[PDB]
Amino acid sequence: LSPYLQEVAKRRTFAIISHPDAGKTTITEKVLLFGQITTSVMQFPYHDCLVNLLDTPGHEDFSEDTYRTLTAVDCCLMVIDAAKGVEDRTRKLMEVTRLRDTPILTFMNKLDRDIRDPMELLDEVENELKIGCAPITWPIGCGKLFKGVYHLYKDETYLYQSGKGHTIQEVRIVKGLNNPDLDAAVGEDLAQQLRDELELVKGASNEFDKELFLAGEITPVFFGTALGNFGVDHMLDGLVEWAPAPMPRQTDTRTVEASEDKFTGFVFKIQANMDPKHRDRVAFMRVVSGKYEKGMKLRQVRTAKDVVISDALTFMAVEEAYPGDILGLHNHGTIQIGDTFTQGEMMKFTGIPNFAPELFRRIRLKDPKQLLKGLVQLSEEGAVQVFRPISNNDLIVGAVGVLQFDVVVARLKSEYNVEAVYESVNVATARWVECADAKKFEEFKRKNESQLALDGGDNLAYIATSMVNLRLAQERYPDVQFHQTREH
Ligand SMILES: Nc1nc2c(ncn2[C@@H]2O[C@H](COP(=O)(O)OP(=O)(O)O)[C@@H](O)[C@H]2O)c(=O)[nH]1
Repeated sequence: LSPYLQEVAKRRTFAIISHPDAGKTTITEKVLLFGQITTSVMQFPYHDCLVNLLDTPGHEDFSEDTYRTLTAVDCCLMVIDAAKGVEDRTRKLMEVTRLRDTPILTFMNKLDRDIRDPMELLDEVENELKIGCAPITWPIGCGKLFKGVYHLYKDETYLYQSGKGHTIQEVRIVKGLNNPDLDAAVGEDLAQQLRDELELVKGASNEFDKELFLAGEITPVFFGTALGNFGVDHMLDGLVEWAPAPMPRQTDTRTVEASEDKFTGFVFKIQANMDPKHRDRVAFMRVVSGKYEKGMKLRQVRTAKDVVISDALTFMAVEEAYPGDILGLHNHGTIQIGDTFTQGEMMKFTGIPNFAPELFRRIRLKDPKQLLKGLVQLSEEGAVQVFRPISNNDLIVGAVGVLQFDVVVARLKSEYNVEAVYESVNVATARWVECADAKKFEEFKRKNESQLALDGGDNLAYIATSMVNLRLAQERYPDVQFHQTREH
């Protein structure tokens, strides 16, 4: 209990992972009224804690930076549409999460409307996402018949009042599971069905365990409706109680704890499109340790220069930050994704990655050609990834979300003189390739040369025609490693 450590102990940093249309926007909004650009990251008080919520843009905004945002959090909330179950992007974002086995909290949403069998929703999570479920609450009816939820550990029933949503409902609680007031509130039909279903839950599901939760191996499961603002506070109570305070982060040199003074942090995201009053392209940095104050002098390790940061975007609940918080650095071409910042100590954080792009095309000028110089530089920042096959001169751009393609053409025109045009190519993914046996490694290069390419950072990567072709290369050259991810 020493003022600075007090501020570290009470912070909780998380982001939502969800499929588009599942309810991130609705539940984020409701989360904020329980706490009483800025949308990027929002800090609010809840109970005795200070909670940092990072946006994970999933619509037209979707990009590789959405994935990288998850590297900068210590906890995620998986929001599932309880009518649709586990969807594609749900699976993709959990995938990203397994890089650090980040703890997950689950919120089954849209209980206003009819849903899939809740026991099946649990099943779906376990068999598809490889994580145990632990129901904390359990729904009592659904649709027009949604009456509320039951807490398995507090032995009580929260009662749902329809048509609230834009306020915080009155909390109404019946205490016994076997209290006849539960039957009077909900009907004996749904009260008996609760009791029978809890029996199946005990027989086929898992008790909550804080240890496994922190190891990324179970998740508490909450049921509610974000539109009607019910059960969101139930999930925030788990968040506060169970999610970690600012966790450590690994470096090339050592493990950095948040309990250290000395400011320390890394950049995980750079805003696409420069608007504000200039080209700020705000670089978002996660504070790993120490306190940022306004006039402070930091070390940009990449360039080995001292930078005074007088203006720094802050997302308060004035102009300070503690570990767990996010900072927006003003950037005019000097910051890059993965840039570490300290107060002199020269080391590099080692979590911030480059994911296998999910979308590809060939870039090309309608002539002639410093287009290469421009893609390599955009690649050094966050903008995109480029691939230069060994056997030819083509340039292949690799994005995660379509938006990135448009951004490259614009920035190529403005910051470099080039006018660039896209062309379809046959590429389904890439994998960075690696082999400690020089003899087997060169035999692999020789026999697969037509599918091999170089990064904008000179890392060798197999460019796969289809996933079937990737599985073939993998199984025929088992001594070679195919990585879906690499350090940026
Ligand atoms: N009935 C019902 N509809 C919801 C609920 N939450 C969100 N919606 C609706 O589902 C749609 C998607 O919501 P949205 O928050 O934009 O999902 P997002 O894409 O993850 O941000 C919208 O038309 C919402 O009105 C829910 O609690 N119950």
